[PDB]
Amino acid sequence: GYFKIYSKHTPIIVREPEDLPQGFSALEPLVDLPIGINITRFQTLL
Amino acid sequence: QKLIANQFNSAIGKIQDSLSSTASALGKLQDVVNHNAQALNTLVKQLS
Amino acid sequence: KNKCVNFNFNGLKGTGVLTESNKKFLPFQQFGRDIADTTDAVRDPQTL
Ligand SMILES: *[C@@H]1O[C@H](CO)[C@@H](O)[C@H](O)[C@H]1NC(C)=O
Repeated sequence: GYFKIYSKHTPIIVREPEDLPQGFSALEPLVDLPIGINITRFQTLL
Repeated sequence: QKLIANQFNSAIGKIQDSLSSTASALGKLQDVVNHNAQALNTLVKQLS
Repeated sequence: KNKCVNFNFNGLKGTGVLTESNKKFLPFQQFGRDIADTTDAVRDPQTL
């Protein structure tokens, strides 16, 4: 059914496109919306 | 007499050294508590 | 508070003493189960 979203904001320091850092971070849910939508693809928006 | 007494004292003083070290000397007493805790943990974990 | 009372929190039943929490709950969750499916803390629906 519904569409769940998990996220966490964290300030880091890294080479700016490269080497996604180490460590651990738990992603907390923010908003759940009760839709009945079938999703097969998704398109990012820059 | 003094040699036997000194050997007995040196063997008794090494018992506390051999018991406080190696971290697994009292395994036969720890395993009973581990089994009695594992059974009580399994009895609650099968209620779900 | 501080009394054995029957409750009904959003469908689930149970019997217990509904005292204070003294907890550190994150605001996205409701239940507070410790080991098994027993309910330690359940959030209020009006006062939250
Ligand atoms: C109704 O529920 C809301 C929960 O957001 C609570 O803030 C409010 O005080 C409640 N009102 C009454 C009259 O219980």
